[PDB]
Amino acid sequence: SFPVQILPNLYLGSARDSANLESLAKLGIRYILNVTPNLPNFFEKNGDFHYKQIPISDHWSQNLSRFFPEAIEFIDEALSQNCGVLVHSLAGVSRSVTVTVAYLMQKLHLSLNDAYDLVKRKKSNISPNFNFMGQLLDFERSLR
Repeated sequence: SFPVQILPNLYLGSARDSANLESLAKLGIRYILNVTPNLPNFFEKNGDFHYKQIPISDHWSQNLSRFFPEAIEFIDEALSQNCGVLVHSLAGVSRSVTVTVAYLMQKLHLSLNDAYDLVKRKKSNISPNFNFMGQLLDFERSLR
């Protein structure tokens, strides 16, 4: 129905949200971060949209932190251009959330928990994944 907004211009959603051209127009979203190895980038042929896809999966949760830097860079481009960006996965209750938490951690200088609290308050359906949590803690460490 609608992706939830986390920070101004930063939206968190599902694969359903990624295919709703009407919903993306309403929210001013022109950037889409597809955090799955296989979901479609519906409006790829549309020069107005900017796509970025990262093959994140629980099958290989150990590679995650490695993708945080390019994800954060993409989200920053959207926000710097003062454009909305949608971060999504399939159900959108784990992979998209993890990447979004990582972004918050870096930009707002927040610990994993504080960053997580911001998302929890906006989204009530988050599924735990300790491998992902461990990856976030490693990232928390790299930030210091």
